Amino acid sequence: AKKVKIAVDRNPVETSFEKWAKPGHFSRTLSKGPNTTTWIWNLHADAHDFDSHTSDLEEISRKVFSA
Amino acid sequence: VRPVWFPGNPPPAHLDGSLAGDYGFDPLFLGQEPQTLKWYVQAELVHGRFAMLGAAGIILTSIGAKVGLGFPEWYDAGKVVVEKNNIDFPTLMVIQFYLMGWAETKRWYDFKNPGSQADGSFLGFTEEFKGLENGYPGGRFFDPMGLSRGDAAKYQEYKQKEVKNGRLAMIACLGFAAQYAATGKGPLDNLADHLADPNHVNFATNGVSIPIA
Amino acid sequence: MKDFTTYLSTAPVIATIWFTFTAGLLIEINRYFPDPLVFS
Amino acid sequence: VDRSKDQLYVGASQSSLAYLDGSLPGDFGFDPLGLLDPVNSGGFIEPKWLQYSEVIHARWAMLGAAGCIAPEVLGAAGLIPDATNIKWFESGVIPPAGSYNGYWADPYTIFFVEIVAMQFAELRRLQDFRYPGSMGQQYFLGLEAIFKGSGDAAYPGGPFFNLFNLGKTEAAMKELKLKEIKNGRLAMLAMLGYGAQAVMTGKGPFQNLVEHLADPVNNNILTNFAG
Amino acid sequence: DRKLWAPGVVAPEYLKGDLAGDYGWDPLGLGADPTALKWYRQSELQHARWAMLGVAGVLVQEIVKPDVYFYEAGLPQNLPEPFTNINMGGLLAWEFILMHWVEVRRWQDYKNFGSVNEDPIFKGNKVPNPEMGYPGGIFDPFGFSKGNLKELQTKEIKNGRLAMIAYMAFILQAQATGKGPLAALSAHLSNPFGNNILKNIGTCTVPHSVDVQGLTIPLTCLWPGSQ
Amino acid sequence: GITSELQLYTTAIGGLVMAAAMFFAGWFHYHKAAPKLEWFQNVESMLNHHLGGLLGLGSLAWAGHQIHVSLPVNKLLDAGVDPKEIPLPHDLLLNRAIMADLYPSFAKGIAPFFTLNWSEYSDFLTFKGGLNPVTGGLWLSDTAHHHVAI
Ligand code: CLA
Ligand code: CLA
Ligand code: CLA
Ligand code: CLA
Ligand code: CLA
Ligand SMILES: CC(/C=C/C=C(C)/C=C/[C@@]12O[C@]1(C)C[C@@H](O)CC2(C)C)=C\C=C\C=C(C)\C=C\C=C(C)\C=C\[C@@]12O[C@]1(C)C[C@@H](O)CC2(C)C
Ligand SMILES: CC1=C[C@H](O)CC(C)(C)[C@H]1/C=C/C(C)=C/C=C/C(C)=C/C=C/C=C(C)/C=C/C=C(C)/C=C/C1=C(C)C[C@H](O)CC1(C)C
Repeated sequence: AKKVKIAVDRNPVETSFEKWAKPGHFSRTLSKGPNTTTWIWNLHADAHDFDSHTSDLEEISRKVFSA
Repeated sequence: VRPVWFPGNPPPAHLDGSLAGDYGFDPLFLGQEPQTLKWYVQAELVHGRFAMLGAAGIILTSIGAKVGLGFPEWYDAGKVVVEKNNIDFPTLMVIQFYLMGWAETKRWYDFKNPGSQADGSFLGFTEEFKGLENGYPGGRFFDPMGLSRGDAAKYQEYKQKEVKNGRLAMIACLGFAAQYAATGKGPLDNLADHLADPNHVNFATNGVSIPIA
Repeated sequence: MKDFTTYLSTAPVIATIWFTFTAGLLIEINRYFPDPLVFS
Repeated sequence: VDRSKDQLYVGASQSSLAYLDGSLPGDFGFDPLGLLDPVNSGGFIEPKWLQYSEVIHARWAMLGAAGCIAPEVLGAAGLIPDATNIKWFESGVIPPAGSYNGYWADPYTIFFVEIVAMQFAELRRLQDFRYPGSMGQQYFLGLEAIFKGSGDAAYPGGPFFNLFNLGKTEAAMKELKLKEIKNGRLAMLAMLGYGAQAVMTGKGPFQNLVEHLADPVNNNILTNFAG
Repeated sequence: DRKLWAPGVVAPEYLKGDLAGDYGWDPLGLGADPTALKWYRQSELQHARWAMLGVAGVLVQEIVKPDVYFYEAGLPQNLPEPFTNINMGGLLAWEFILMHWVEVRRWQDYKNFGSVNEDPIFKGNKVPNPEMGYPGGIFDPFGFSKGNLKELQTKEIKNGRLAMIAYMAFILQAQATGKGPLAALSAHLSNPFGNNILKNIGTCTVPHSVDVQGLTIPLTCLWPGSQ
Repeated sequence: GITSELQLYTTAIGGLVMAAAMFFAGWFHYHKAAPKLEWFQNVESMLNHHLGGLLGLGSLAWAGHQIHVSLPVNKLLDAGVDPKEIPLPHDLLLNRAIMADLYPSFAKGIAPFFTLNWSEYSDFLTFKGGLNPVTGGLWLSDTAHHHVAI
């Protein structure tokens, strides 16, 4: 039987403003930048759709917890 | 290896110790970009040199008031000067920005284009406005005694003294404003009161700084 | 710092600052020159 | 928990014995919530910080346990004037519970000295944990020669923190660390006792002991629920 | 192989017995810097030698003039008959001028050893100055230094360190009891149990200030004693 | 039981301190110590803590505030006492005599709770129902017993 215990990863994501200056970084489709105004709306509609940005359940859970 | 503001913490990469008063203190990384740092270095020196003049002027006149030579308090001097001497406040204010505007603008465009003020356009003067380093004009007008034109090692020592005394004066001026707001008295009235009873007359008992007390 | 100042140059942030400034200017003009209906 | 000395205390579990190998002082195998497991540890829940924190609590508690009862005992013996014979919670730490006027300054003047003094003492101690040996490098009026540490944050040692260089041998030092931790854990529980008894009774720790001895059956926690 | 300040301790690597009275005692490591050790050795000699004059002055003066309290001997009204009520400002003028000269002469010797050995007016007069802090020559007219100098230096520092502690005992005893060192000793002998530190430590007999020919001089005890 | 702007002001400051703590926790638990997937999947442990801890202790703690602060203050307010003449909440906490005046059962301390003489607390743990005729709201002694039971 798995023991219930605390388990974390140390320093998984570096704290940096680099991605603040790269709109759409979170998605493979949008990270390349706009060509039409539809990109702008798509940036906001997909911002919190965490599971559409990755398939790793651990990565999704961490985003949910901090959100 | 050099001493830093927070012993044990390595200094940031962009503070390499060449500048005077470099103690690796920039926790918000405000001067990370080299071009921004040059502008901030001059801003610190202009602030420090104005604060040193202000601290010495406030201290001297406060002494005169304390020993009863008739000087006003620094927070009352402005009103006393204009009324006593019949000076139009707006006229004095306009003259100040003419003279400061001329000196500041020339300083501004030497930062943007070093040595540009030494071409002779201003009354034919050339060398006195060339400048030596960022924030250190030098020359016969700004350094008449040529203390920057003698021993190089001595000159570097004076730079360390200037910025450190400048930072201390900036803190002192902040103290004058905070102490006047808290106590309503002059700087040397505060000093005299503290010396009379140090344990019971200090910021912890002024009724303002520690509201919960 | 370069990246942070780049973030402050994005469209929503610039729009926020510019409209805050433009609104402040219009509000302050009406504070000192109240009820303007015509030019005199 | 099993008091006294034992190979393992009551709460010891087969799970805790995987990482509690007895190397650390006071390792009696008691970690039912598994807070010292090294696997996937982080933050402040890690072996080094938790062991460092226990010693720090132990040392402050030992000063507190002796200091919170000393004025009452010496006051009873007449060695100090009755004016300074005061309960630990009426010295001014909790003004609503009572305060002592007679210090050379008001407690807020004294508190500012405490902040500045403790900031220096505490932040320098922190830097030796974060950067071992870093407090022996930068100039500190020549005192940096005694702040080198030893690589173990909880036991800096050196010419001052180990003034008489006790525990010269490994076996001797290991024995002393056990004695420090067991007295520290006893002191930590004593401080908790002082706090609960003050709330329950409103009297000092020494009065509680005197009254319990006078009539143990009629003076105890069970009879202190009522009034 | 010399005896150290405590048993089982290890002398610092920079204390090898070269200096007189070396017990390898430096808990704070202030002498680890070789330049600082030389300066601190000079100040130790100054404290040692001034303290010995202080103890001799207090003891001899108390015997010769028991009616005069050494703690208050500095007030002008208490000065001997020729100097009674002398202008304290004029008196300070002599001391400032004369001490500034001899202290700067001694100071320049530390800065550049052997550079101020010669009389500045009458050329040809010189002091051997074998070691810093030990001028000799005119300062050693009886020629005792022409012998076991190292032993004498040990005796000088040992008696000097004892006198430093002795004098501060006089100061604290004066503040607590208001009596001179010999008067305090007599009081203890008469009533050893009713007159000791256990009762006097809570009292500070020094006023908050005194008036000296129109100038108010603040005074303080060394602890927050009850005025 | 809040009676002064000072009490409101202090709560606002504490809210900002909590707000900063929440934002720190979010940064800390994403960038510094991020839980692993197995941590999230302890649904049994999460329910135990959210039932007994979040809801159970939260209700017990709030019942503690009601018994020691809300009830005494609202009892005096509904009696016409001026808000500034009502004892401050910490005075009620530290002076059992003042509480015993309002609720005599407080003269017996916590002994009735530990001896199972729970009927002693009927003066502040009630089952009135209906509404307080002065304020038009629920009896606060009923809500306090509600939160104890919850
Ligand atoms: C939803 C809330 C939540 C949850 C589920 C967690 C969960 C976790 N946190 Mg996080 N954390 C939170 C909020 C939360 N945190 C907040 C708001 C902060 C900011 C203050 C932090 C700051 C923080 C740090 C700095 C650390 C964690 C750590 C942890 C881990 C171990 C926690 C532990 O040992 O607790 C058991 C509890 C304790 C050891 C004692 C806590 C004592 C507190 C301060 C006082 C009592 C609080 C109580 C609820 C209310 C008292 C009221 C009254 C009586 C005064 C775990 C993954 C640790 C980690 O990453 O481990 C790997 C770690 O280092 N958290
Ligand atoms: C960390 C633990 C701790 C803390 C925070 C306190 C706090 C307090 N204690 Mg307690 N105490 C403690 C431990 C502690 N105690 C212990 C372990 C004991 C047993 C030994 C006692 C025994 C005790 C007694 C008997 C009394 C107190 C009292 C006090 C109060 C006044 C403190 C005071 O006047 O200091 C005064 C300051 C100092 C002692 C430090 C001196 C600082 C100067 C600047 C140093 C100068 C150094 C210089 C080189 C001279 C050296 C000379 C020397 C070589 C001869 C205060 C609430 C008093 C009280 O309750 O009064 C109502 C009181 O009477 N405590
Ligand atoms: C932890 C030690 C401690 C602390 C913090 C205090 C704190 C205080 N004492 Mg107390 N006191 C203590 C121990 C302590 N005392 C002891 C052991 C004795 C017996 C010698 C006394 C005797 C005493 C008296 C008679 C008076 C005070 C008073 C005071 C107040 C300071 C003013 C004063 O006159 O101090 C004087 C006290 C001292 C300088 C004692 C210093 C003790 C040091 C810090 C600890 C180490 C001592 C060491 C073991 C040697 C002891 C003597 C030796 C012969 C055995 C203050 C509340 C005064 C007060 O306000 O009374 C109402 C006061 O009148 N104390
Ligand atoms: C200053 C500290 C800091 C920095 C530099 C970063 C940096 C980063 N974070 Mg981290 N983070 C921080 C604090 C920080 N974080 C905090 C405080 C939290 C807790 C909430 C988190 C939680 C967190 C998560 C969960 C994630 C990141 C991620 C990221 C990356 C992308 C960030 C981005 O695009 O932001 C730009 C985004 C914004 C400016 C939106 C801000 C939203 C906040 C909550 C404020 C909204 C308030 C507003 C009033 C809402 C209503 C609006 C209405 C009035 C119109 C980047 C490496 C993402 C990543 O991909 O990491 C690898 C990611 O998934 N961070
Ligand atoms: C969570 C809810 C809660 C809380 C916090 C309290 C709290 C309190 N109640 Mg209340 N009460 C509650 C729920 C609660 N009650 C409920 C549900 C009921 C209905 C059954 C009652 C019924 C009730 C009655 C009838 C009475 C109280 C009383 C009290 C007070 C004294 C309790 C006592 O004797 O403790 C005994 C001891 C403890 C609780 C242990 C204290 C442990 C301390 C904090 C340890 C500190 C240790 C630490 C190391 C110290 C460091 C010090 C530092 C400076 C160094 C106290 C303010 C009594 C009172 O006087 O009220 C005014 C009282 O008569 N309560
Ligand atoms: C100079 C001195 C006294 C001088 C007294 C004089 C002139 C007195 C003159 C008069 O009295 C007369 C004759 C007659 C009176 O009518 C008038 C006056 C004017 C009053 C005392 C020094 C007294 C000096 C003392 C007590 C110094 C003690 C220092 C100690 C213990 C240091 C210890 C350590 O530093 C080490 C060595 C190593 C580190 O690692 C660890 C620590 C612990 C820090
Ligand atoms: C182990 C384990 C295991 C598993 O895994 C889990 C678990 C179970 C959770 C765990 C457990 C834990 C515990 C039990 C803990 C405890 C603690 C404590 C009690 C502390 C104290 C602690 C305590 C402390 C610090 C204290 C301190 C104190 C002090 C300083 C004091 C001081 C003072 C004095 C002198 C006097 C005056 O007049 C006042 C004052 C100022 C007040």
